[PDB]
This record gives sequence, structure tokens and C-alpha cells, in this order.
Amino acid sequence: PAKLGYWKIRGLQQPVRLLLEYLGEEYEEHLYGRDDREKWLGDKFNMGLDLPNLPYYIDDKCKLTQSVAIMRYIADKHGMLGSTPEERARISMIEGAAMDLRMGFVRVCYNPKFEEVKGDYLKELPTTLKMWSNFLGDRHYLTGSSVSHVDFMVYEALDCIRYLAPQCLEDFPKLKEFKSRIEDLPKIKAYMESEKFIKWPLNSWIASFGGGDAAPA
Amino acid sequence: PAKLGYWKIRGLQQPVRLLLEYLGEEYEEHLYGRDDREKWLGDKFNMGLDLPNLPYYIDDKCKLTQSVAIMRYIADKHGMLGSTPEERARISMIEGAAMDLRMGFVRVCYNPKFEEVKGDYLKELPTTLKMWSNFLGDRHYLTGSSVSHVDFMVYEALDCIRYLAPQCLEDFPKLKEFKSRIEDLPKIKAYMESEKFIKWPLNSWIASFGGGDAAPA
Ligand SMILES: [Cl-]
Ligand SMILES: [Cl-]
Repeated sequence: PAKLGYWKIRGLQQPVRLLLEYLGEEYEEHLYGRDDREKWLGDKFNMGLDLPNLPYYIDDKCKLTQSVAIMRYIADKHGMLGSTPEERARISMIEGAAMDLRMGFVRVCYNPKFEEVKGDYLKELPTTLKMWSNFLGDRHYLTGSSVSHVDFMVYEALDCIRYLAPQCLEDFPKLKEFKSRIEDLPKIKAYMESEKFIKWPLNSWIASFGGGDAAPA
Repeated sequence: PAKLGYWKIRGLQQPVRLLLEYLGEEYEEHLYGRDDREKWLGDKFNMGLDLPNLPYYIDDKCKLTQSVAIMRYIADKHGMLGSTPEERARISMIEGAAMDLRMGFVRVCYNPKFEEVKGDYLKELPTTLKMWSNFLGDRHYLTGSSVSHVDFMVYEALDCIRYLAPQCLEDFPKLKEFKSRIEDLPKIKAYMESEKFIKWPLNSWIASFGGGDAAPA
């Protein structure tokens, strides 16, 4: 199997987890707990990684860091990246916008004054969600009728964002719909129920939101 | 034949500018000045962009946002992205790491309390550089002996960073040589000496650092 590693959090790794599970690809993941930082600092430079970082992916053929590069590699092996330069670019665009969606949630959650700036993120949030809703249109998924790694990225961002704004998707039922379609996919549903599934934390433990040891309610 | 658009700043667009200039590709860019926020918002949803954002790229066969997606499209047309899944993935990794290098500089430059957080950034900066230096080794460029879009990304991040830490490259002569090699590139040197070159600001005008209406130092 492929070997992966990350913190025992959702973060940037969830979408790759989801992708692998969807494709039924075999993997084992080394999970670094909250108090394993020092442990990583000594694996970091000894796995043969060109640009050491978390997450990583290691198999017989390839050694990789950068979560989207990892997803893209897995997808590339299954011919999922696009058949033309314009198809591939379009997927690269959705991918980058998806990262923006996730990272916008990172930069609000890692504010030292979180409880006094969440008011503004949430104000610009509907505009951002409207853009995604419009882009989806009547398609089942972001790139057409087949699932793409990009769908797992957006899915994860949406499932995270709703912990802050639980009702954010009420105005965007095509995004809600999209969200459930992903959750209801047989391999994804089975996985979301499994022992291996990580539901918390969203971000690293130290974040003002999306961290800690338990979800808020 | 190709139409682009961005703020009249360096930011995320420089590497695409550089790439186009290097490849001798023909293009014309709409530049939004500091007094043009509202001019952009009036264009933002009127150009047929699937996911409206800055920068954008529009031509005969394709409309795009996301700067790296744009660079990847241009590079894809010239067969520069990799011949195998593992080659393509490794380029995708360097690309992501390059974005981390640039964004770490963003994260410090837009930080409300700049002079306070620059200490920790400048503290970590050598470990990051050391990583890039080690990855480069004796190669002329990041992916071998040919120039990649990835090289322009790292180049731009390095040229930006030295305005915050002017000495940072002296412990790393190979990176220093990489800088020169790119600047020495015939078509690059030319564009950099042209009237088309945006030299400042590095980030948006409003940043704590790399900002202002012009700044020699
Ligand atoms: Cl399934
Ligand atoms: Cl040249």
C-alpha cells in the first residue's frame, strides 16, 4: 500500500483520505497526535522527502508532499485530471478556488481575536457560497457527472464551515444537495461510519476555532 | 491573442507575467490601479468567468482564474508539466511549496501587527531557505536543466523576501546564483528592463510591508 502521514486532524488531509477511500485504493497512514510534534521533527528529514512537510505520501514509485499534489497524483493514475490542456486547467482552477474556500476558514479560525472578527467572515460568506452555487448549476458534481478530487476538497470545506455557521447552507440547497450526494456515495458513507474516520478536530488543536479536543454544539 | 487582468502590483501575477515573457507568448493585461476596486467589482461578474477572481486569463479557447491554474495552462500548451504521473506530481509539489514560500511572506506582510510578528518569521526563514537550497542541489533549475513555471514562482518569492531580509541569501549561494540565472535569461532581462515591468508594490498597496504607492526600500 501507499504510506501517508499527517497530524491526527482533518485539515488538509481529509480530502486525500476521502479520495483514496472513494477509489478503493489501499493505504496506511501514520497519525501524529497532539504531543508528537518532536517525533515528526525527527522523521521529517529521514523519509527521503525532497521538500519535507505534512502531509506526505510515500510508495515504491513516488515520494510526495503538498496535499493537492498528492490528490493529483492519485487522480492522475486513474485518468481523472482532464484530457485536454483546457480541461486540466479548469480542474486546476476549481482546485485552487477550493483551497481558497478551505484557507479562508483557516485564517478566521487562527485569529488571536477570533470572537471579534467572525462577524465579518460570516458576512462575506454568503457571497462566496453564492459563487460556488452558481458554478455548480444543475450538475451533480463540480466537473460534470463523475466525482473528482476537487469535489472532496469542496465537500470538506463546506462540512467544516458549517460548524461555525450551521445554517449557512439553508440559502444554498444545491450546495446542501451536493454535500449529501458526497456523503451518500457508498464508499464514502461506509468510511464516514468506520473506525478510521476522523471527525474532530477540523484544524490543528491550537486553533481558536475548529480545534480543541471536542466539537462545540 | 490572450487577455489577462490583475491589480497593478506584483502579487500572484508576476510569475505568470514572467512565464509569458519567457515563452514569448503574446498577451495584453488589464491593470486595476489602487483607485479601481469599484471598477473591478463592476467587471467581476461580467466576463463569463466561472469562478470570478483576480487574476484572470481569457482567450479564444479558454477562460480561467487562479494564478497557478493560469501558469499551468500556458505551460501545458508548451509540454512543460511532466511526461509521467510521478513527474507531474513532483512539479505539483514544488509548485505548492513555492506558493507556501510566497504566502508565508503574505501572512507576515498583511499582519495587523507587523513589526511584532516579523521576528518569528525572520527566525524561521533560514530553515525554509535551507530546504530550498538542499532541494536545488547542483541543478540550474528546480526541475532540471530547463526552466519551469515553478522557477518563476520561487524566483518571485525570493526577490520579494529580500526586501524584508536583505542578507537571507548570503548563507545560501546556490539560491543566490539561481536568482541571477533567471534575471540573466535573455527574454527575462529584457522585460525586466522594459516599461511593462511592475517593480513595486510586491503585495497589495494596503499591506503593512511590501506596500505603498512606490518604495525603493
Ligand atoms: Cl462510492
Ligand atoms: Cl531567455
